[PDB]
Amino acid sequence: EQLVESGGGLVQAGGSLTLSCASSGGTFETYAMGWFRQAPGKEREFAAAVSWSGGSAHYADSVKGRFTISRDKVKNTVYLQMNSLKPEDTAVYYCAADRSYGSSWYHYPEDALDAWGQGTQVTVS
Amino acid sequence: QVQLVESGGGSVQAGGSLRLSCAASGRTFSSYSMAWFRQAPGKERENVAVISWSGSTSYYAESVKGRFTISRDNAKNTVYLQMNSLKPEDTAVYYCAAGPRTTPQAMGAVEYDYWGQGTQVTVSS
Amino acid sequence: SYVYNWELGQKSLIKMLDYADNFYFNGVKYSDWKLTSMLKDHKTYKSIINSKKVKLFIKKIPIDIWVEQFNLMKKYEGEYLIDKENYVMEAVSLAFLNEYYPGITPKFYKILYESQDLNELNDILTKKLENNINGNIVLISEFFGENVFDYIKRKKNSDISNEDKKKILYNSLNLLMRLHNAGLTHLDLSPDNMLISPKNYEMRLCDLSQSTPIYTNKLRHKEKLNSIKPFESFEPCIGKIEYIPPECWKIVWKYKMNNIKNPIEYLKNISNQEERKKYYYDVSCADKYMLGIFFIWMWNNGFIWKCSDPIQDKIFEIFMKSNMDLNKFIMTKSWPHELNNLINKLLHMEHRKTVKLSDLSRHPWWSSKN
Ligand SMILES: Nc1ncnc2c1ncn2[C@@H]1O[C@H](COP(=O)(O)OP(=O)(O)OP(O)(O)=S)[C@@H](O)[C@H]1O
Repeated sequence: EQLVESGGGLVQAGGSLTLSCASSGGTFETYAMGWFRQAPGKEREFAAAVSWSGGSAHYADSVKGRFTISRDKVKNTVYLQMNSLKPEDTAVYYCAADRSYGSSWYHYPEDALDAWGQGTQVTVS
Repeated sequence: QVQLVESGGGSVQAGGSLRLSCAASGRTFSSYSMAWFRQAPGKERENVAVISWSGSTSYYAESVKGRFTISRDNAKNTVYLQMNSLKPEDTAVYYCAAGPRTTPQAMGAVEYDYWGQGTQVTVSS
Repeated sequence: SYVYNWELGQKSLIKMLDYADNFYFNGVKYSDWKLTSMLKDHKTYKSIINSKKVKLFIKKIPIDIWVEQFNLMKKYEGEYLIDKENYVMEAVSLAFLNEYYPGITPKFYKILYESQDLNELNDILTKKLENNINGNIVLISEFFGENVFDYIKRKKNSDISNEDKKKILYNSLNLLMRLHNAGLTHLDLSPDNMLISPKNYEMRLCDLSQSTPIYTNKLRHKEKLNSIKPFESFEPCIGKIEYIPPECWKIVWKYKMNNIKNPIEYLKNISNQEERKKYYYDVSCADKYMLGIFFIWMWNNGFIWKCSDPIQDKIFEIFMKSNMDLNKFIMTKSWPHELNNLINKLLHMEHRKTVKLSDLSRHPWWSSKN
């Protein structure tokens, strides 16, 4: 993989967690980057994403207030700050990278996005 | 995440019709462009047909254009290849397929993601 | 008002040609410039002469690649096409635009051989190659500003203001318009190939290695016509894959699905002009389509679909399942009605065939608020 995650773990219902996803090589400089999530049984669903410029970002409806994503000025690395975490947020968060930005991410089928990460578990007690 | 099964081949006479079917078992059908290719014992592979995800666009090798037609039903998970005005040169094993791709460069070739077992079609003189 | 012709292209270039030995700029001899570097069979470099602290741009091309490309362009009277870089074209395109249409490309200063007509050149270069004496052809231009990609990165540590976006999209359409008018296509529009200045958003086009003439007096590539007509290309691999137009993809698939591995070779001996039709697109409409993608890319802050091929892109197929209409499209519905309308007239083929660039430059949206 060229997407390499970190920051997963267990948190109390209410507390916070924050995930990195770095991408080595100045190849994804034009690609957008973001986060999906998967729970046992559930299909992988969109969480958040940010433009190549790191200037524009959008969120799923269900996290629209709690989570915010950001992107380093120099390295192709993104950060998903998660607050007010609920039991319904327990899932494996998958970092993704693509040339398309926007709600195309809700429509493109899974195997279509340019690049995927391996995953990191988040559990919420 | 898809396995394919052909059916509905046989040996016909010249000018005869035949309608190949193909059951798609696995992931959602909507999420893969389909195709049909043929393999005649003597020669190398012949790409015969490709159809888009929903069915809008379809393309054909000039050796079957306006004799054969590729269609699909996404509620019943099937691809068809209606083959009419059959000729001897259409004797071959025909293979249902999934996820055709190529590069804009002409030197490349048509790679499928999946292909079922195949069905024989022989055609009298 | 002279438009791009291959006779003129060559004549333009010969005026700019010299041995690198004998070239001075300001007082500084060529040999004594410190060239800083900027896959690619060509190498680009920056440099800074001190008399006038003047910053130049240098493209260098192996004469082996030159000599081959010139023989072909001569065979096809300027109508040679490849998926990769046509250096002979870029040279003439640049020389011509400089002499007759300042202000589209950065200023062009010289073409140089480094260790009467372009044939006399090739003669020499060929004798040199026959003695394993390699060298380069050097294209020396003004260094102008910084590309759009860079511009955006720098400014943006929001994206760029809609106000700003609009100024860039406008000047770009101006450039294409003036380029087309001069008699040339681009066929590699993308943020990296458009330069911008600090001085009042003043822009230029860059590259011209994928360029074609826009007019021809030959039918496809064979029969001599009595008057000019639009130019058609059989090379669907143009610019970056993201900007490739749908009709070019249709051609790609046509070659693939009939097992045609070398177009240039296959067509060489096809006279029946009914066949030929199937492997050709209009170049000028292709340009327009690219500019369309550029617009969407600049507005969206990134592509929406990744290639314009419904076989290989579910998103594109939805674009089409709504007749390439940004207003009826799901991913652009809540964009400015007027902008969507503007873009539609660079994308859909009926519009591309009909709607002129001069008329799009006066489109209602260029005068709305914000
Ligand atoms: N005269 C110029 N002034 C400033 N920047 C330039 C100039 N010419 C080219 N560039 C930039 O330098 C890089 C390489 O130049 P070009 O080869 O002309 O363009 P290009 O389309 O990037 O082509 P290649 O073939 O990929 S190097 C690009 O980022 C251009 O934007």
